[PDB]
Order: sequence, then C-alpha cells, then structure tokens
Amino acid sequence: TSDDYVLRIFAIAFTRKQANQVKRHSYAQSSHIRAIRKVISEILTKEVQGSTLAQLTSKLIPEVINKEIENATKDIFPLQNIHVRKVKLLKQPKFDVGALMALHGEEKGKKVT
Amino acid sequence: EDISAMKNGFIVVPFKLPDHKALPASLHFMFAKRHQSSNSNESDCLFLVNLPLLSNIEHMKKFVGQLCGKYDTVSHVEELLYNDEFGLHEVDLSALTSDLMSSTPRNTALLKFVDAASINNCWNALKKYSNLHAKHPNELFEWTYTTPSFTTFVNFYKPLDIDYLKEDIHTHMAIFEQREAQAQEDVQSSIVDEDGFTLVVGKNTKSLNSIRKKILNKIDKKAKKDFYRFQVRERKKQEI
Amino acid sequence: SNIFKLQIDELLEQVKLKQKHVLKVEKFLHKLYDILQEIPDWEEKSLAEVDSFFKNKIVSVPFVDPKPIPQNTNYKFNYKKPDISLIGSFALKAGIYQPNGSSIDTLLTMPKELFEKKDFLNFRCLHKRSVYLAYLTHHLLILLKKDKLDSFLQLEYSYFDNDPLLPILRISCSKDYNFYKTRFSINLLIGFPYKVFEPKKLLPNRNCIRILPATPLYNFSVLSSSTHENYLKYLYKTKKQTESFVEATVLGRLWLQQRGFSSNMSHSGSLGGFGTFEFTILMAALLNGGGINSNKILLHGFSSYQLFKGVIKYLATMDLCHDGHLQFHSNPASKYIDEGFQTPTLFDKSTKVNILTKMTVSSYQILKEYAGETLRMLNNVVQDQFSNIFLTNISRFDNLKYDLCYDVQLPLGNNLETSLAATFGSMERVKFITLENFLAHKITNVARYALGDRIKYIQIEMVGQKSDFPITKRKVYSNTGGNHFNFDFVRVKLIVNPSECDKLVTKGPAHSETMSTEAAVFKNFWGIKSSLRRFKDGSITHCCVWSTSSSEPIISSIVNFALQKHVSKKAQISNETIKKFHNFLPLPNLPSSAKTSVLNLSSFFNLKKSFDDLYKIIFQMKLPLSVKSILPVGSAFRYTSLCQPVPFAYSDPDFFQDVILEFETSPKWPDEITSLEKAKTAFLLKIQEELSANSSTYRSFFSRDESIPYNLEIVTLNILTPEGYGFKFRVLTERDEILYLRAIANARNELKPELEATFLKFTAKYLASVRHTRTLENISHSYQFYSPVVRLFKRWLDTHLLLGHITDELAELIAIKPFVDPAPYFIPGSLENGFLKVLKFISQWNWKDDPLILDLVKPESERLTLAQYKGIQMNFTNLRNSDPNGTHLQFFVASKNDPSGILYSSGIPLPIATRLTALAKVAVNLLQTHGLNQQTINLLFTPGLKDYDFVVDLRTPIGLKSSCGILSAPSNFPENLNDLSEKMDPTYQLVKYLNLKYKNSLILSSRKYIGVNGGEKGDKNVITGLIKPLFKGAHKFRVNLDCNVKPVDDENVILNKEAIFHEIAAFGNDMVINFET
Amino acid sequence: SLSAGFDWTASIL
Ligand SMILES: Nc1ncnc2c1ncn2[C@@H]1O[C@H](COP(=O)(O)OP(=O)(O)OP(=O)(O)O)[C@@H](O)[C@H]1O
Ligand SMILES: [Mg+2]
Repeated sequence: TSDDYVLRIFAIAFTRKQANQVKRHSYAQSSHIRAIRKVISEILTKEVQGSTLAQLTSKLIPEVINKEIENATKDIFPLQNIHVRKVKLLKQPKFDVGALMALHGEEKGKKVT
Repeated sequence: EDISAMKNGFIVVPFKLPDHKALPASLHFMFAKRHQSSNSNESDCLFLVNLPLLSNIEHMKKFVGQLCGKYDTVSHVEELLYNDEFGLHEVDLSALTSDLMSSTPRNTALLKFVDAASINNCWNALKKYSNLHAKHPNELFEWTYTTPSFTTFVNFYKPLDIDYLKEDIHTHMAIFEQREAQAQEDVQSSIVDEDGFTLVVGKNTKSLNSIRKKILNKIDKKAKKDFYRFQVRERKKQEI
Repeated sequence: SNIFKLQIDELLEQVKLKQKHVLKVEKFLHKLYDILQEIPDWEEKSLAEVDSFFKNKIVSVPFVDPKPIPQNTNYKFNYKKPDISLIGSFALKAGIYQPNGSSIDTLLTMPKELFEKKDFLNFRCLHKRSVYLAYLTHHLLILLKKDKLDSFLQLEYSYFDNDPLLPILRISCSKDYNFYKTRFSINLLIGFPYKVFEPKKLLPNRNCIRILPATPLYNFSVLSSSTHENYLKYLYKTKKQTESFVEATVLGRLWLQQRGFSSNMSHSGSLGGFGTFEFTILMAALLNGGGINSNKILLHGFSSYQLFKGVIKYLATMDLCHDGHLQFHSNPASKYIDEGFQTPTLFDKSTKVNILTKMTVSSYQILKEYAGETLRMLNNVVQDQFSNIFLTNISRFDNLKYDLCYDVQLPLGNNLETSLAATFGSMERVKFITLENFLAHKITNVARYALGDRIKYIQIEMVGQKSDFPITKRKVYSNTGGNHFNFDFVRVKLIVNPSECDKLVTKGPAHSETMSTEAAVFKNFWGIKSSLRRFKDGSITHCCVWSTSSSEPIISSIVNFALQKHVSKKAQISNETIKKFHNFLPLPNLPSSAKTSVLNLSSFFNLKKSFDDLYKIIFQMKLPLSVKSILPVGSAFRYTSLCQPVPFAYSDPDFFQDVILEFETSPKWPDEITSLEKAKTAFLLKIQEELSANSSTYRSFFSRDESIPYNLEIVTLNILTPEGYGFKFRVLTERDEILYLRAIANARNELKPELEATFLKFTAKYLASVRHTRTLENISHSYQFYSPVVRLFKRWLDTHLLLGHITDELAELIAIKPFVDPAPYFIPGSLENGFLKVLKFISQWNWKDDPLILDLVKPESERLTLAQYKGIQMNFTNLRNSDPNGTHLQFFVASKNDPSGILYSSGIPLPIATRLTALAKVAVNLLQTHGLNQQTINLLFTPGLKDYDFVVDLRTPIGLKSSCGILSAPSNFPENLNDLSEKMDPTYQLVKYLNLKYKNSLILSSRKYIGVNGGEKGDKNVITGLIKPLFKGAHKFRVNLDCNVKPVDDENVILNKEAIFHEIAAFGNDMVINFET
Repeated sequence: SLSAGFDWTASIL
C-alpha cells in the first residue's frame, strides 16, 4: 500500500454459461485463463498501490473490487462468483500511534484522596 | 476632445460614466468601424472596440435607442456577436471531442443590425455624436452599467433551479440519443461506394467520424543472409 | 563518489590561506621571539612585593579567583627566561583562511625551577603563572615602545578557550611588520613544563583544592597546560604517517564551524568543547585503534573523504558519555571501554588528560545528533549533500536552530541576590570554579529533569559573556556584572519532542507502600504541584497535571515554575515571540477553544465523522451504476485549512469540501464532453432526490463550477450535513480523462498549448488531487507541527495578497520542504521554528536554476530512486531550455505524485513569483538586522500596500468574522439557501473575473480570507492592482491592443485608467468605498 | 511595513 503495508491478495473467479448456451460445460481455453489472470493481477495491483490500508479495507466491505474485475474481464470471457478470496499482511511499517488514533477518531487522572 | 475619428477609420464615440460615491466628467471611449464580410451572419454589422464591462445587446438597445431619439433615425440592433469579455468561449470543447451535438479578437464585438437601412442610419448619427465632444461635452450619453443580466452575473453564490436543471438535462439527453442512434445506423448500413466498393466497419463502431479519425491517427525479417550462391561467396570474401 | 572528491578539492582550494601572509606573520613573530629574549629575569618576591611592584604600573596582574590573600600567599614568586615555542594548527600547517580571522598559538614554557612538587594545590601554580604573564606584559610593553611598534599593536589579556583559570596575552594589529591584512592574532600561552606535577594526582577523580570533592575542571587546566608540545609531537607523527591528515582536519574544522562548534569552554554555557584539536586528536586515536577489540577503524591509506566519514561515524554510533569511553596512548592501541564516566571522556593514559572535559553532556548529545544526521546525508546516494554538509551555516539564528528559546532575567542585575549568591557556597566553588559554571549546571539539571521527555536537547547560553579584558584590569568587567558575573542574561534553548511536548500530565514514579527514592525526588522537586493520581487502567502513579492553552505550549509553564522554585523566586522567564505566532493562528469558535493546544486536530476529525455518516448513506442508495468509491479531497481532510472547520460557519471560503464520486466502469457513457457532463449531473440529481426523500435532515443544492476552462457544464451537488458541515460532490468518469486528450489532438497546433492547460487544471482537481490529499494526510501524523505551520504560512501569504495566485497545493508543497528535507537543520518542533524555516528556504531558493523536488515520505518505501531522481532533473533542464528566464514557469515543484513538476505551479504571473521571493528575502534581512521580537513579527504580518499602482478599499455590508467560525454566530442554516449568499464575500470572485478581462493590461490581487485579515469585524478587504510596463506608456492605436485606452493623438492612445476604476466600482456596487491611486 | 519594490525582470534572484 501507500502506507508501506505489504500484503498478498487472492482472487478467485469461475466461468459461467450464457443465457442461450446449450453446451453442458463452460470451460475456457488456457489463453483466456491467462488473459483473465493478467487483467485480475493488474486490477488488484492498481487498487492496492493507489490506496492506503484503511482505504483498502473500505473497498473490501462493499466489494467494489469484484465488480471492477467483472467489467474488465467481461469481453474476455463471462465469469461468475468473482471474489477476493483472502488478504494476507506480510510486513508492517514502524508503528505510528498518531495514525492509529486518527483511524479510531490525553486523559487526566483523578486525585487519590 | 477635438479628436473625432481615427485615421485608420475608427470613429470615437465618447460616453459619460456614471456617478458613484467612491468616485467624487470621466468618460469611456468606444471605437467603431463598418464591418464588411461576405458571410451572411457577419453581414450588416458594425465593428466595435473597447467595449465597457459586460456589454450585452440590451445595452446596445438603450444606446441606439437614445441615438434614434436624439437624431430621429430608425435603427434596430439585431444582435451582438463575438462578445467574449472573459475569453470563456474562445474554444469549443464540444466540437473538438466529437461532431455530434456540435457541427462546428479580444475586447471587441460585432453589432448586427436588422437591415442595411438601420446600420447606415446609425452611422450618420454616430458621426454626429462624435462631433459633440469637441463642442458640447455635457450632452454626452451615460452608460447605465446595470441591467437584468448584470445583476444575475453579480449574484455568484446563487443555487441553481433544480426544476430548470432537470428539464435541460432531459432535452439534451433526448437529443443526444437520437443523434447517437442515427450515427450508429449509418456506419452499419452496408455502405457501398458508387463503384461497388463496400466499406469495412467493425462491430461496436458508433460513428463514421471515428472511422475517419482512426485512419488519420494510424521483408527484412524474412530475409536470409546465407541462401544464394552470391551470398556465401560474399561471406567467403569477408572470411579471408 | 568522484563528484564528491572534486567538490572537496574545490572547497579546500577556496579556503586555502594565501602563503604570502604566512611569511608576513612569520616575519613578525620571528622578531617577536627576539623581544622575548630581551626581557630580563626577576628575583624571588612575595605577594606584598609584587603588589607594590605592580601598584603604580599600568599593567595589572590577572589573578584568578580566588585571588591570593596575604595569609595564604606565603609562597614566593619569580620570573625566568621561558622556552619559547609555537603550537596549534599553525605549527601543523593545517590552518585555513577565515574572514573573521585566525589565531597563532605561541607557547612559553615556564622554567621548572619556578615550581614545587606540591604547587598544583590551592591555585598555587595558577598564581605563579599569573605574575609570570604580568611581568612579561610589563617588559614586552616598554620594549614594544622602544622599537616603535606600539603604533599599530593592541595588547589585551584574554582567557584561553574562555577558561577563567588561564588568562593569556593577545597581540593584535590595527590598520613593515604590520600584519593587519593577514587577519591573524598571536596568543601567548604560558604553559608549564611536562610532568612537573605527578599526573596521577591530577586525575579527574582526584581533588586538588582543599576544603573531598573532585575538581575535574581545575585538574584539567593545570595538566593540559603542562601537555602542549607533547600533543603537537603526537599529531606530528600522525601527519607524517597518513598523507590525508591535513585535508581531513580542515573538513572537520569547516563542518564544526557551520554547526557552531568551537574549542571554547561549554560549562559557562556556550555550545562547544569540540574543536579542530579534539577532532584531530580523536582521528589520531582512531588511526591507532578505536574498536572494542582494539582494531583500527581508520587506515593510514584512507583519503580525506574516508577519514572524515570514519570520525563522523564513530561519533554518531559510539557513546562516549553515559555507557562507554575511549582510551588511547599519545606516547598502546586505542580501546573502547564499555564502562562510562557519565561525562564525555576521551582518556589519554600516557598523559592522564581527558580531552573532552570542556564538553558538557548537553553539548555532547547535540554533537552526536549532528554527527548522526550527516552520516545519513553522507550515505545518501540519490541527492548530492556536499553543500548541506559543509557550505551552510546553521548557527546564524538561534530560533532556526532551536525550537524554543526562553530568556531568564535573574534578580538584582551590582551583584546577584544574597540568597542567590549564598547558594553558590564553597563546595560548589571547588566543583565549579565560577558561578557562571555553577549556574549553568543548575539551570540545566532542573530544566532537564522538569521537562523530561518533552525535550530532546537543551542548551543554556549566557548572553553577553566576554572573554577579553584590558591589561589595566584583572578580570573581565561586564556592565551588569560589575566584575561579579560575566553575562547579561541567560537563555534556555530547547529542542522539543513533538510526540510528547503537549502531554497534559507528567507521569512519574509509581506508588509504593514504602516511598522510593525516585518518588522522593519527584515530590520534592515539584512540591505542591505534585500529586498522586489514578487512571482508567487502574495504576496509581505520582504525576503533576498542567493546563493546555492555545497561546503558549505547556513547556513555557513548566520551565517557569521549575526555574522559579529551584533557581530563584524572583526570576523572570519570558518567550513572547512564540506567543505572538500562536495568536496569529485563527482561534476557532468551538467549546474550550482557548484551552485547546495547537497540535489538536479534533475539529478536523469531527468533520470526518460527519462525512463518514454521509458516506454510508450514499453507498446504500440504489443507482443505475454502483458507486465505485467516494474520495474526499477537501483541505480539511489533510489538516491544511487555515481556519479549522466550525459547524454552521458557512461564510468561510473553505466550508464546502470537495468530494470525488466515481461510479463503476460502464460503456454507456456519452462520447461527447458536454453530454458526458450532463450525464454526470443526472446522477447527482438522483442522489439528491433519494437523499432528500429518505434522509430529510440533510439539505442539498446545486452549484456550477467554472474552474476547468471551456468546460461550462460542470455541476456540483452541495450537501449540508445536519452536524453543520458542507460537502461538494463532483463525478469522475474514466471516459472524461481520454476526452480531454482527444480535444488536444484534434485542436489546431496553435490552440494545443491552451487545451493542454485545460487538461492540466482537470488533472489537478480530479486525478492528482486524490493523490495529494492521501499522502499529505498520512505523512502529517509523523510531522505534528506541519498542520499549524502551513496554516500560518497561508495566513502570511494572504496578508500579502498572494494566495489569490498561489494555489493551495503549491503552498503546502513549499511548506513541507523543511520537514521532508530538514538538512542541514532538524525537523521543526515549534510553530515559530517551522514558519521561519519556510521563509528561510524561499529567501535562498534560486528557482530560476534550482528545482524543488520532494520525497513525501515519513521519517526514516516510496523514496525517490536514482532513476526517478535523474528523470525529474531532466524534466527541469528540458523545461528551462525552452524557458531560460522563467517567464512562463517559475517554481518547479515535483515529487512521486507530480513528476512533471508544472502541475501546481503553472499560471503564476512573474510579478507575483518575484514578490514571494522578494518578501522572503526582506523578512530574513529584517530578522538579521533586528532580532526576533514583538515588533519584528508584527512587521512580518503587515502588508506594505504602497508598492502597488492603485489600491482599492472595500467593506462588506455585514461582518463575516463571526460566521467564519473565528472567535474574536450562526447555529443553523438559513431556511432559504439563497440567504447563504447574503453572508458571503464575493471579492475573491471579483478579482478572478477582472483578471481575465484585464489579463493583458492589469494584475489584480485581493485577500481571500476576509474574516481573518479584515480587522475586528472582518468586513474590510482590499483590491490592489499593477499596470504592466507596456501599457503604462502610450501606445500606437491598433485592433489587437486588448486594453481599455483613451485617445491622445490620431494614432496614440493611453491607458484610460479613470474608466477602469468605474468598472471596478460598478462591479463592486455597495461594497467598494474608496480608491487610492 | 514589509515592503519590497516589485521585480518584473526576476532580478531579485
Ligand atoms: N581539549 C584540549 N585538551 C588538551 N589540550 C588542548 C585542548 N584544546 C586545546 N589544547 C591545547 O591547546 C593548543 C591550542 O589549542 P587551540 O584550540 O587554539 O588549537 P587549534 O586547533 O590550532 O585552534 P584554531 O581552531 O584556533 O586554529 C592545542 O595545540 C593543544 O596543545
Ligand atoms: Mg588557535
């Protein structure tokens, strides 16, 4: 991310048959899979780099990244059940309490007597 | 004050300025010449230079009206073309980005008249007005500097009418869809030249104009160094 | 590395002393030695006889306090021929040219027979030395008159390295032997013979003044005085062995000077203790070892760069004060001992002399920090750091060098108060010879203990301390001193810690059944201010609590209380300069505004929370296209708005925060630009409709945007949150970016430069705007003082009528430079410190030939790599090739987000760009000539307004200060939103439109923020104009003039200025009042 | 007051 948060994202997609499709199966050729895999990898990299970790999570909740993948790969091959399967956090930067407090939105004590 | 006409042919038209408390007989001077142009929309016009701030047609209707009354001439200004005080309309971004919905100096404007009789009537009046500064400067007319358009311009932080806005978006979208639809049919309608040459159009092409622009925007590897008898001899010559 | 080496050579040759003056001084002091041989001997004398001997003479003996009294002066005095020798840098031929001048250290060894084995006790040796110097000065004076040289020499006593115990004679020349042009002064150092006193008795732990406490300072003076030639011989060997000794020596000398480091004493209060000698000795020590395993750290084959780097690295990484010290043998490999003496120690077992006694703990820590910082600069490969390391003086201004400065006026200052003087006592006199030394430590310990973690480094400077006095006097006489104390007043200089500078409570030792020693000192130190308190986590700790204020930091209150309690109840501590800067920041009209600190961003967060509520509503509504993301891009989302957000303060210009709304990618977007924009509005209509129906508490209205030229169909939806905040929504579409590029391509060759500018403004608002706010917000958390300084900087610009032309982002990019690139200084830790550093940068910025390129990253990735760095440099050179004079573009600000460098700094007229630099230069010059004070700060923030051709006075019908959220007030939005305009300032729109009409003839400027810079009521604003040179004079009449002109001849016209005021006035209507032309 | 005569040739640099 732009916050120097190193993370690994896993996407999963499936092929679907068209509305008028008569063939039992909807397999895609290996060229299509590589073409789709290239498009997905580009989108995932683009979204993460142009975003903070907080902004990245804000994208995961509405699942906007999945819909973006669907439109991009729509011309390659129809797809279904597109999801960001998993997100791993590999490395973290130096901890910054100031940034953490802002994400959560100091206190005088009480005299003991 | 004795100056009436500029030697290049621009007639001076002195105007009296308003009185404001901040400013306790200062004048504004306009320069005018007849415009000759074969173009119909630029025919029957008067070239003007050094316009006052925010000079619309309603301003010209007032001034020409005053001249008509003073010199009992009949003149009617049709419209005021090419009035770009702030240069907002110098370029038409709609025309550059596409042809659908748009088939298309500074501190100056062209004053159109209804007919040839009105323009020459105004000019004989205008020459007479220019003489006045030399003789009786008091009777010079006064520019109002306030009109209904001026108040609207002054009120910058005014919310737009949603009802007006909704209608404008509707008509424009309705018109655009008609034009977009017509263009797509035209390209994908089996265009055949007079000499039986069928144009090539790809699927998803929407405008013939785009086809023209894509056109404007847009052996060595198969050769063998050692295949013919002359070639290997050449290699032999260089080898030794 | 080759570039660095060639730069090193250029520096050495530039500062190399001219050899002619060496002959001149050598021609003199060689003759001076003959004079010293002429001086006769003297007999044994007691204090009574020498006092009578000197009673009538002009000369006076410079006896060191305590002066010898008849009872304890039983020992006798005598003079004999010394062993004259030359020492110092000049002996090593390592000197350089100094415009202020250098000094030649001549040593006169007193003969050994003048001393007894126990003469290092009770100042016995020092008093013998003093009369020896006085007798020499007496005879030197008469002989100087004899040879007719008195006409152009001035003789005065002085203290060696500001050491009160070692007076010396300083020979200086005024305007054949006249060496005035040489810029040299001969110093006569009266040292002792080597090993007269058993060095073991003179160790730092031992004592030599009977009263037992140790006397490290007294022991060093006598011992160092007896070891002078020996260290010359040691450095002489090292000079022969390594060929690069002298080159490294000058580099350290140049490095030390720029940081304000000298060999003078620091216990008095000045920053010093480390000079060319100490730097040379440390390097010599490292050439013979230095590692913990006694392995060589420096090799004799190293070059000048490598020798300097090793010494800098050794200082940076090894601790010599608290945990560890280094021992070497001058006459044996140097070894780093892990044990520490709690004071800087570079021990010399051969001579039993600690070379770093003159260095204080406080000064040493600052040395280590400076050494550490340059090591980082020295390893940097992307940027050249030669100029920062060697060619930048950071000691010119204390305020730029130190975050906060407090001057303490001690009481009764022709001697300090009896109670204050009584604290000195006799024990501390043995430990600390002078009260100035004693007072310096006293201020240091209490201030260090009181502030604790709130500060990083502390310096106690005795302002107005003199070190040279006439021959007729025995000690230095200060005007306030009356020969009692040698200083005017003391100044406490601090390097605050932004993370913990503003903590409300000072934590202390935890509670225990039996009160620990740490608990005792805490309660005793703080007295009534101390308390035992309990917190949410359940801990019981001794802590004292303070009160935050928006005018001054907590540190001002702590130092005042601590110093008064322990130093003197009558002390007066004052730092008004910081108070003025804090007050110049607008005070928000929120609850407890005055008690809020300047580092508190609660107001910004509240605006964010109201946004997050609206963020949820928009997403959940159903639209034809799903909402991809909502990105806030307003100023308040990166903590840069001049005046903090205030609910319902809609007169503020920055009330409506821009928000970029982006939908999912679709292929149904219109392909024509106006159709695309009208399609965008249609989506905003639906958002307003569903928002109005489902959430009626929100209010909304539509406004037009004309920022992007020629795109007149942009419509933005303004949402008025119930919390009292306004948000402006604009739709971003992927097709929009490529449509502009199409316009550029289809535009005619002459029009293409105009269209690319339109694209430049689009990318500045929609594409580049998102990136700017993201990075600046994240970075600002690490730089706590970035938000206040940029706000105050934008306040400084507005008063001088520059924000109208300087876009918001450009100001932030200039204001962040001292933080991301603090070299050679530190990161700002004060509002006063940060603002002045921005002004210092603009003053010395040669934007015609130097670009500004920034690494918007947190303190030590996104660091600019060498490839990216060179690429941006190439962009600058290409641009300057077409624009050498800088007319079209002036400021080149580039970074990762903006590699082009022209994104945020285009369109600024050259008159404005020079004005920004011209004001910055005058601000710095004003600070040099007159120090920072209340009057100067007011001059900084007052506009001249006399340079402009004509000046216009405006007044709004109603004051806007209250509706702008500024506390010297609306609590709901108007029922009819048309009433909003009634409480707005249009003069910003006034100048913008007039500039377009009079772009070719006039340049009009105005104050953007009328609430802040419009007087008490915030209703007065000013338009100031400038007439370009061409149209000021008459011009021949042509169609293309594009100027409002009046005829004079048939083909001559002149600027019809009188008409221009009418158009300005007619535009203003009631607002305009008065004109000055 | 903080006054500097306007420079239009960039001579201040
Ligand atoms: N900290 C010290 N410890 C021991 N001896 C010292 C110390 N500082 C100076 N001396 C002695 O004093 C002599 C002169 O000191 P001084 O600081 O004037 O030398 P320098 O480096 O040549 O000076 P400058 O920077 O003025 O050219 C040194 O040669 C050394 O004999
Ligand atoms: Mg010296």
